[PDB]
Parts: sequence; structure tokens; C-alpha cells
Amino acid sequence: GRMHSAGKGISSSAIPYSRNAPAWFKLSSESVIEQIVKYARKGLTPSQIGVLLRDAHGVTQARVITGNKIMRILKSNGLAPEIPEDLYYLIKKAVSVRKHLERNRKDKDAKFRLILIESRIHRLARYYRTVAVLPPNWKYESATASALVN
Amino acid sequence: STELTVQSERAFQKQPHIFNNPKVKTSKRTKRWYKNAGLGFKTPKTAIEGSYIDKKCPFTGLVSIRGKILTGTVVSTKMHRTIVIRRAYLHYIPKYNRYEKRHKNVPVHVSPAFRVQVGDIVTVGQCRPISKTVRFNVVKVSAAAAKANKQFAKF
Amino acid sequence: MENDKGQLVELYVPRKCSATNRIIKADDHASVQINVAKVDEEGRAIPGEYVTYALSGYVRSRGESDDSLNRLAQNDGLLKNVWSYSR
Amino acid sequence: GKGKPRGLNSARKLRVHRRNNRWAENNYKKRLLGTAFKSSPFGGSSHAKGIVLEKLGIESKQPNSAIRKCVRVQLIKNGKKVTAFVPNDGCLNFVDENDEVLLAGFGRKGKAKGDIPGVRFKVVKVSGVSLLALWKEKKEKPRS
Amino acid sequence: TRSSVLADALNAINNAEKTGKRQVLIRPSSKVIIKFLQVMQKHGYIGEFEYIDDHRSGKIVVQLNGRLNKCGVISPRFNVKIGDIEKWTANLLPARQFGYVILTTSAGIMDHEEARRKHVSGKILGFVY
Amino acid sequence: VLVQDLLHPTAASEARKHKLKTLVQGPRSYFLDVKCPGCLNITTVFSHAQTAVTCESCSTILCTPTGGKAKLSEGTSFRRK
RNA sequence: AGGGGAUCGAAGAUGAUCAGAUACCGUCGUAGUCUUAACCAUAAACUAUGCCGACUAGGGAUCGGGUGGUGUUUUUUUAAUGACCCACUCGGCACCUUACGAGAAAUCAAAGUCUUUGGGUUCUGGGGGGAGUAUGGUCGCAAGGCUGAAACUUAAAGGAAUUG
RNA sequence: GCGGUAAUUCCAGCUCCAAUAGCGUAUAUUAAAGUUGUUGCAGUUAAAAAGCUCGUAGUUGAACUUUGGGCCCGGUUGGCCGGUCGGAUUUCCAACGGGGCCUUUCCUUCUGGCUAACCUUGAGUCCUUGUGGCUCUUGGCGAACCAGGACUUUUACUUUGAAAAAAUUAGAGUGUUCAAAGCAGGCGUAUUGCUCGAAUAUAUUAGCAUGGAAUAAUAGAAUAGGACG
RNA sequence: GGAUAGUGGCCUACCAUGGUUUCAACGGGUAACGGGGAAUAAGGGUUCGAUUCCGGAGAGGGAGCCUGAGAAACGGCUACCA
Ligand SMILES: [Mg+2]
Ligand SMILES: [Mg+2]
Ligand SMILES: [Mg+2]
Ligand SMILES: [Mg+2]
Ligand SMILES: [Mg+2]
Ligand SMILES: [Mg+2]
Ligand SMILES: [Mg+2]
Ligand SMILES: [Mg+2]
Ligand SMILES: [Mg+2]
Ligand SMILES: [Mg+2]
Ligand SMILES: [Mg+2]
Ligand SMILES: [Mg+2]
Ligand SMILES: [Mg+2]
Ligand SMILES: [Mg+2]
Ligand SMILES: [Mg+2]
Ligand SMILES: [Mg+2]
Ligand SMILES: [Mg+2]
Ligand SMILES: [Mg+2]
Ligand SMILES: [Mg+2]
Ligand SMILES: [Mg+2]
Ligand SMILES: [Mg+2]
Ligand SMILES: [Mg+2]
Ligand SMILES: [Mg+2]
Ligand SMILES: [Mg+2]
Ligand SMILES: [Mg+2]
Ligand SMILES: [Mg+2]
Ligand SMILES: [Mg+2]
Ligand SMILES: [Mg+2]
Ligand SMILES: [Mg+2]
Ligand SMILES: [Mg+2]
Ligand SMILES: [Mg+2]
Ligand SMILES: [Mg+2]
Ligand SMILES: [Mg+2]
Ligand SMILES: [Mg+2]
Ligand SMILES: [Mg+2]
Ligand SMILES: [Mg+2]
Ligand SMILES: [Mg+2]
Ligand SMILES: [Mg+2]
Ligand SMILES: [Mg+2]
Ligand SMILES: [Zn+2]
Repeated sequence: GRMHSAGKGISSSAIPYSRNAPAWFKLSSESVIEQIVKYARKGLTPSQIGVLLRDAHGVTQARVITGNKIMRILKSNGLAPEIPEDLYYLIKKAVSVRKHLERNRKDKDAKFRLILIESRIHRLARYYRTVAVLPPNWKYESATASALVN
Repeated sequence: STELTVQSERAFQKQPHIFNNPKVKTSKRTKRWYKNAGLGFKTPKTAIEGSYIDKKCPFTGLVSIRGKILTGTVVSTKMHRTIVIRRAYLHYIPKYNRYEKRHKNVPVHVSPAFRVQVGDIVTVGQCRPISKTVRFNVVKVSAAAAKANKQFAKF
Repeated sequence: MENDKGQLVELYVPRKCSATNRIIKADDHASVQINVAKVDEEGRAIPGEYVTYALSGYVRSRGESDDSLNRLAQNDGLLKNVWSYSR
Repeated sequence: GKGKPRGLNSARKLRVHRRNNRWAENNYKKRLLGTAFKSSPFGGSSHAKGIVLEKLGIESKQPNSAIRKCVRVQLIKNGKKVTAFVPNDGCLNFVDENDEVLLAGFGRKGKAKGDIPGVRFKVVKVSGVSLLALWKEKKEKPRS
Repeated sequence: TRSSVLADALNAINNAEKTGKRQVLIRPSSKVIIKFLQVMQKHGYIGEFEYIDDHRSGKIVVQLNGRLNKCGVISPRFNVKIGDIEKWTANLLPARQFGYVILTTSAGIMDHEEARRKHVSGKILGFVY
Repeated sequence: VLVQDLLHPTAASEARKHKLKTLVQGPRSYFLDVKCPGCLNITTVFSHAQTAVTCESCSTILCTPTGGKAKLSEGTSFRRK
């Protein structure tokens, strides 16, 4: 439990048993797929969209009112990023940590923290790479990461 | 391997005793001999269609497959017209009543009738000593590319 | 524990905890056997005649003697409510 | 599981690990290092024959007070020098300098006997005969 | 991380019995757990059990009587060579007349006596007595 | 204790437990229809919004985010479903 | 290698003490103590207790988070806030009581679920000295760090507890 | 551990003990040793958790995908009868196993060669009032396997079997006078010869061949370059 | 291509840059010939096999070779070393 710290926090969504319905929910697959798109068209991550759809609208789970996961919907409509969201936000973070370590070569904690973030990055790239969503020998270099994300 | 040129030696490359009489005006220039290697290994069309020479080809050459028929996976294709395969296997160690991963690399000839690449599983048939190390000949590719085209650009 | 030919062998077939159906062996000197009196019409308690229950030393040490007796006697009819099979 | 692998394929790790740890066996390590053949005054062999250099009077360890009669012997196949004990009452009178003697171990896997410091061997014969026989007087020491 | 889902199911059952309980929740169940549960049951070592369907991996409630000394799992699933079956039962059963080594074979998850009768062998799952 | 019904837990002692430690798991967050009588329609808010849900037409507000349950904007009303 | 150098203060020098007193106590006080840039890589670096996962038993406090209340208190005109009280629930740092259970014991919610001996995995030990010595390798400006033997010697060394 | 003056221990006499044509000593190894620990060790304080975290090799890795129900076939123990002149087979019976069907269910696939099996039936019937019973050819079973084509995701495990030197080992038979052995030998008309043997088991890793399809891997259709025609 | 009884870097010529390795290559040690087997008896194991049978290798050490179907032979020859 918790891969890069002592934390044992059990804590997640307890998803509902009901795989269909909500019965009080009208609308249509049509409607919210359109909704999914125009949002992602503004540049929104699928996660953001799921959240955005969860609060303002009634969208209990996107995958229930629509047959599909939010990222898959995006990919279908030709809206998928160059790399997966989670890898992105890792790289984006390592960038911000490094940019700080360059400004603060005396912050050993940050050095340590950087390592962890990159060790998580490289392990995740290794995964995506195994399942073809990243080209064989795709690799995170720090010298080139700043480009990748911004 | 081969590729291109075919006549790229000091010596003129030809299948032995397959005469083409110049007087007789043929429409295919060179008469080509081939065989069915046996054990139900289809002699691929690239061999019959081919123009390459290779006297160590199991289908167009002077060798024969007889003995062990092993499979292994390609691990090096640097040698011109010959490859190396890794043969994994778990070796049972009685006292502990468990196993350890072992392997052996094996050198095998590879006919330019085939286009092998690192990663392919390949079936090889034993033949006569073909070189210092090589006692095997790629006889069918039980693979292709291992999904190469399915990692292309972005949408 | 019979033998070769039908004959009963090995003396003594131990009692069992009414509650856990484990054996109550000799040196288990913390176990218990509660004789509960059969009674007839208009009070009165029919001497020498009991509904009886046994209880392993284990169980009583673990403090489960009272809850376990409750369930046992109640599903015989000597208790009427008290014990919930749910929690 | 504390501490060994249990896996079905962890056989190699389990053998290596054993090999590594056998070297803590005193007997095993001497066997493979070849201690016998290398150090140790005998070859690794049961007895050795040598030549008597001088007669020693080794003073015994505490809590014992005695003079333990012994001999310095130079091993023939070796030139290795060794001191050895001469068992039983008298028996030092049965040896002599430059005499040939047949040494054996003390049954203690190397290691000194009891209250005799240093001594790891005992005499078994002299001039081809054996103490025992000379002692119980059933045989006599040879001419020269 | 959970290595053997069977291992938890047995040790749970074992700790119930030891503490004098008459039931256990177990989590998360599997085809293999069920079949192992099934064998024990067929032989009296537990009562009835219920599979509750979380929309996930499953939970199980076992009802146990108290005839059970031990139900253990065998951590690597070693191969047994049908003749080696004797050596397992001996190693780890209380006597030659009762108790079972239960194991996985091409012809189903079955105890060694059924295994003997059907003349099959395979890999070793665990045991009951 | 020692013998009890794991299969039919009482609703109360099931209610006090953690969402992942009930018999089968489910959420304990609800949805609601929410309205401010200036407008005539009813937006649907999630009890734990995170996003500060803006009304349909009027940039008004509706609920701010919190640690958990969103705090609904002062002068409003709601129903659960 | 620069800066800093109040304080305390290895070294050194002193006053006493003492049979002696290279010390303990007092005085002077060099390095040092602080900081920058680079080295070093060791502490009883300790919970003398590897990590991940499961299960097994009771109690009251407390830290963080969240949920529930016609709880208290704050007044203004009731609220909203806030702080507080009660119940519950995750995840913490701990204590209490027990022991089914464990241990050579001291003790231990793990050091339990182990001869009825198998969830996964890493590491280390194999009597005491000899000795963390010799030797080679390697790192270090140095001090030294890592790796690390044997010959020989020895019947005990050692742990917990009991009575004196 | 004994021996420094009454030595249960040395040197002897006496007597007694153990094994005995043999018994002691030295060295090595094996058992004892769960003190090398796979089975099966130990690591708070006895020897032993790297100061700490990351991490490659290595070992390990949650759950889910044909289950349930119906029908037939023939085996091998065991009961209760025995029909019979120790063992025998039908039906009554349980029990334990193998095979093959139908349930939405590739069995690689065509193209014939083959058919053994009934949906058949062509006649009727030895005979217990008849589905108890098999011979019996003219419409209608595939797979049982020949052989030619055309093509096949890849492994582990397990089963049965082939191929397999003798001697050793385990073990059957046989009275080398016994026995370790040996593979002999045993019956008569011992005057013209009769005859039983010289078994079986183990033989494992790997390779070969067959059956299984649980457990554990591998591969599959997502920029459709998907599948069948 | 040459050479061989014959495949083969076996050798030569041209050409290329390959081959093995933490699943331990390569190197070192072996008081190492390998096997059938031996010893020790709960099991799992531990230790041993120069030595009656199978295989291999050698004839003081190296190399060369004649005869011959078969030897790089040693109770054959030739040379060098001892
Ligand atoms: Mg957790
Ligand atoms: Mg980690
Ligand atoms: Mg969270
Ligand atoms: Mg090349
Ligand atoms: Mg050591
Ligand atoms: Mg001297
Ligand atoms: Mg200063
Ligand atoms: Mg001083
Ligand atoms: Mg002075
Ligand atoms: Mg001084
Ligand atoms: Mg240290
Ligand atoms: Mg401490
Ligand atoms: Mg507690
Ligand atoms: Mg509150
Ligand atoms: Mg002493
Ligand atoms: Mg004391
Ligand atoms: Mg006297
Ligand atoms: Mg006397
Ligand atoms: Mg005497
Ligand atoms: Mg004896
Ligand atoms: Mg085992
Ligand atoms: Mg130990
Ligand atoms: Mg210690
Ligand atoms: Mg530590
Ligand atoms: Mg799994
Ligand atoms: Mg076999
Ligand atoms: Mg035989
Ligand atoms: Mg060549
Ligand atoms: Mg090169
Ligand atoms: Mg190694
Ligand atoms: Mg040798
Ligand atoms: Mg050997
Ligand atoms: Mg030999
Ligand atoms: Mg020799
Ligand atoms: Mg020769
Ligand atoms: Mg000689
Ligand atoms: Mg030379
Ligand atoms: Mg010669
Ligand atoms: Mg000769
Ligand atoms: Zn509004």
C-alpha cells in the first residue's frame, strides 16, 4: 500500500452496485457524449471532465449512461493527447521540481523527491511502452521534458 | 539476408547442374530448382519466386532437414544469412524440488526466402554441419513482426 | 472406535461442548455442565429431569459462556427473545 | 515466510545460498580448502614416521602438576618438526635420539590432548616394534 | 500485496475454528477457493457456505461446525508424481485412516483418495483434517 | 460474538460502518436538484462538488467546495434524488 | 580553501589534590564550535526487532480528516461563522487490561495464527578466541570506509531468570 | 576429571564386565545434526536485519471467460443368493471408476476411399401374456483411420507407454549339509530318458509416443491493416 | 578453392563485423578420468567411485611417420629432450 512512502491510506470511491440506471436520470448517451466532447475540446482532461460532469450535470459514472470510458470516447472522436494524462502530470511535476532544484542547489529534500517522481515516471513509461500506447524506446529525458509538457 | 545484386561475388553464383541452354529461347532467363523439405513445412513462395542463390537453403539448396526440429526465439540478426536464437527452459533441481530458468543460444542458417527480425519465434530443423557452429536451418517463421505498424504516429 | 470385527474398543467417548462441539477432556477442570429443570403445569419444577448443556473451559475463559448459553437454551424454548442472531 | 524464497522457480537462489553458507562449516571448509594436505604435519594421512631429535620434558597444564615425557620428531617425508608424547610409565626409556618412530594422532581432530600443551601426536612404534609390546615385554628393541 | 487468495481463505477458516466461532467472512473468493471449500464440505469439515456478490471478486460466508483441526495451504503448488502422493499424505496428515491431501489435477480439483481412485495426479493445493 | 449472522447485518450497525467495510460496498454521497427562485429551472448538484457549480444561465454560484460535502449557497433549497 | 571566530572549548600551560595524579576539580586557552565551496560515509545511525499482504481481543485518552445533532457557548434580531460537547468512521504517535496464543525467560497485539511445521520477498548468523587482524582489490588529500582470510589456540564463552 | 600417605581412576595381585577368532588405537566419512534447515533452523536481549530511501537483474504477483441439467454404453471390486461337480455366471442390489451423446457447443479442413455403429426395416420370431434376443439385405451416422491437397498461437504440469546391458540393488523359485553364495535342479524303467527353470521390480533428468485440460503462463480485434462468403 | 574417407574456419584467399556473458561468460583451483555403481538405512539427504563391466586416454616426455582395412602404434621406426 502506497508505493513511494510509508502511507497506508485506504481511501477511494466506493462505486455503486447499480451498473445501469439512475432511473431519475433522463437525458441520453447522445447528450452526454456530446457533453464529453466539447469539454475535452476546451482542453479538459478526462478526469476533469468526469468531475465536471459529476457536479454540474447529473453524470454518476460516464461509463454507465454512455457505454464507454471517458478517455476512449475522446480517442474515438480524435481528441487523445500525445501521452496519457497521468504520465503527463508526472512529467509536468518533475519539470516544476527540477526547475526549483536548479534555483535551489542546496535543497536536498527536493533532490530526493525528484528521484522519486522520475522513478515513478520511468516505471510508468515502461508500462505504457509494453502495451504499445507509447512507441518502443520512448523515454523521458530531463533535458527534453520541459518541451514535452509545455 | 542476401538482398540485391545476387551476382555480387568473385565467383558466378548458380545452382549446380541446372543448365539453361542459350540456343533455346526461354521466357524466364534462369531455370530454377527447388524442393519440398518434408515434414509438412511449406516451401515458401519467396523461394520459388526467388532469384537468390544460397546453397544452404532448405528449399533451394543442397542441405536436408533431418533430426531435431526445435523452436526458439530470434535474438540476433547481425550475421549475413544466419541468426542466433535463445532457447529457454526450466531446469529441475531435485533436492529443492523446484526449477531455475536456463537458456542456450543456438546458431542457425537463414535462407533469404525468409525475413526474420529480432523477436520472432522461429522453427528450425537440424541439418548437416553448415559451418563451425551452425547445425540448424530456419524452416518456418511462427511469427511476423510482433505488431510493428501498430505503434505509428498520432491522430 | 470399532475394530476388526464390529467390537467396540477404546474405552470412554468424551462429552462435547454444546457450544463448539469440541471435546471436553479430563484435565479440562474449568468446563461446566448446566442442568436446567423441566417444569410442569403451574410452576413446579419436576425434580430429577433436566434440559442439559455442556460448555468447554475454553469458551467460559473467553467470556462467551453467557451469550452462548442464551442462544442454546432459547432455540430449545427456555428463552423467549433476549438473544439476537443478528448484529 | 521469514526469509528464504519459497517460489517454484527459486531453485538456483536456494542452491547458491546454501553453497555460500556451507563455508561456515568448519569441517566443510577444511575439506575444500585442502587444509589437511596443505598445513598439518602429516600429509592428511593417518600416521607418519619421523626421527627423534631430542627428548623433552613438557610441564603439564593446570590444575595438573607433572612432567609429561615427549619427543621432538622430524617427519621423514616432510622435514616438518613435531613434538609427540610417549604414552605409559617408562617408555621414554625405550626411545633414544636419532631413533625412528611412528607417530599417530591423538584422537581429537587435530587439537591437543589433555593437560599436555602443544602436543597433538603420540608415539606408536620405535625401530619397527611398538611401545606396547616393549612395555608389556613381549618383544625387544632391535640391535642397531 | 495479496499473493495467494486461497491462503487467506484457509487461514481465516482456521482462525475462526481456533477462536470457537461458527462462521467467517472471507474475501475475496475465487473459483479455486470455492472448489477447495467444496471438498472440505463434501467431507463434513464445514457446513454450508454462501457466495455474496459484491460486483467484484466475491465474498464468502462459511458456516463451520467444529470438526476441523486444520485446513492448510501448500505454498508453491509442487508437482506430485502420483507415486509421490504417499509421501505428501504421510508428511502432513495425522494418520493413515482419515484426513485428506487435496490437490489440482487435469481431472479437477480433488482430494488424493479420489485422485487415487481416478488414477490421476498433478500439483498440490493443500490439506484438511 | 461466537455465533452471529454475517449474512444479515442489522441496518444500523451497517449504517455506522465505513463505506468500503459494509457487506457489499456503495457510496454514501447523494445527488440533489437545486434551485434559486430568481430562475425557473433546477440544476442537479453532487453532494461533494469540488467544482463551484455555477447555475444554468445566471453566473450566481450554488455551492462552494469543502473537505467533503459541498456547502450550498446560503439562500436556496433542494431535494435528494 | 575562503570568511567568521561572542561562547564553550580535544591540544598545551598552569593552581591544587595524591604515595604518585600525565586525571577527576579550578585557571589561561590553540584547534574547533558558526558559514560558503568542496571532502569524508561513520554512531548503542536503537524499537539493539526488514518490507508488502491476510487473519486473531478488550478499554479509555490524543493528533489529522470527514459524517451525523429541534448538543453547549459566543448576541444582534435570530442566524452565518468560530471555539466547545456527544456518537460514529478512516488514517497517525502512543498508553492501559488481558491472553485464546508465543517464548529459555525477561516479556510480546506481535516476538501470535510453528513438529497440526509452506501468503510473497530481501538480508545476515552457524562455539569461543585468533580478529574485523593478515593479504589482494577498491574508494579517500588524509584520517580512514567497503570487501575480508588462515595457521594456531581453547571447554567453554554467552543469554534469561533464582536464591544468596 | 584422578594422583600432594587410609588413590572407587596410576603401578600390580585378586575378582568382576563387554565383544569374542577376534578385539584396541590413528585418520577419513556417514548416521546422531532440525549444528547447512527443500522437507526443516536461527537473527529484541544468546552469533545474526545493510543508517536510510530509490532501483536493474532475480524471485513473486487480485478476481472473472462451459458451468449446470438430461440420456445412453460397456467395464472391477463387493454383497446376498449358486446353477455346480475349491470356483462358475445371469438377474436383485448398492459403491467406485472409463467412454460416448443431447443440451446455442470444431471434431483442422475439404476431395474419396471403409464403413462399426441405428434414426433405420425387410421378413418375422427361439420363446416367460413382450422391445427380454441375434442372425438378417434395397431409401437413411462419420470421423475409427487410411492418403492426396490446403493450414495450423506458443509453453509448463500430469498420465500411460515405447526405447532401453549385464553385474550390483529389491525380489520369486531351488534344502549349496547350514549359510555368504551359485543358477541350478527335479523325477524315472537309475540298461540306452523324462522334465520345471534360468522370473519380476526399480531404472526419474533430458529426448520420443499417448491420454488429461484443473492450476500457471503465452498469443488474439481498438488509427480496425479484424472476422467469416 | 584447397585439403579430407567425408561435413565443417579444418586450412587459404577475398569480404564483412561478428560470437559468449549476473540464467555467471572468461579466468583460476581440483590431493578430477566419466559412467554402471559404493557407504550411511524414517523420509529428504550427505559422502565416495584409482579399482572385476561399458566408454575415454596413455605407454619416460614431446613431435613426426612407415606398413596396413584399421595405428598418428611405442613388447614399430625417425628426431629432439631427459
Ligand atoms: Mg492497505
Ligand atoms: Mg518499493
Ligand atoms: Mg484520497
Ligand atoms: Mg556479418
Ligand atoms: Mg564469517
Ligand atoms: Mg623444542
Ligand atoms: Mg574560537
Ligand atoms: Mg592537560
Ligand atoms: Mg602538576
Ligand atoms: Mg598531557
Ligand atoms: Mg556500522
Ligand atoms: Mg535507543
Ligand atoms: Mg486494539
Ligand atoms: Mg461537525
Ligand atoms: Mg578444566
Ligand atoms: Mg538478583
Ligand atoms: Mg595403602
Ligand atoms: Mg588402592
Ligand atoms: Mg585396578
Ligand atoms: Mg565393535
Ligand atoms: Mg518440500
Ligand atoms: Mg542453530
Ligand atoms: Mg547480539
Ligand atoms: Mg534496522
Ligand atoms: Mg492468478
Ligand atoms: Mg515413465
Ligand atoms: Mg535383470
Ligand atoms: Mg567458408
Ligand atoms: Mg571486430
Ligand atoms: Mg556465481
Ligand atoms: Mg588427476
Ligand atoms: Mg568423482
Ligand atoms: Mg571409475
Ligand atoms: Mg590418482
Ligand atoms: Mg594409443
Ligand atoms: Mg615408469
Ligand atoms: Mg611443450
Ligand atoms: Mg607413439
Ligand atoms: Mg601394445
Ligand atoms: Zn439561478
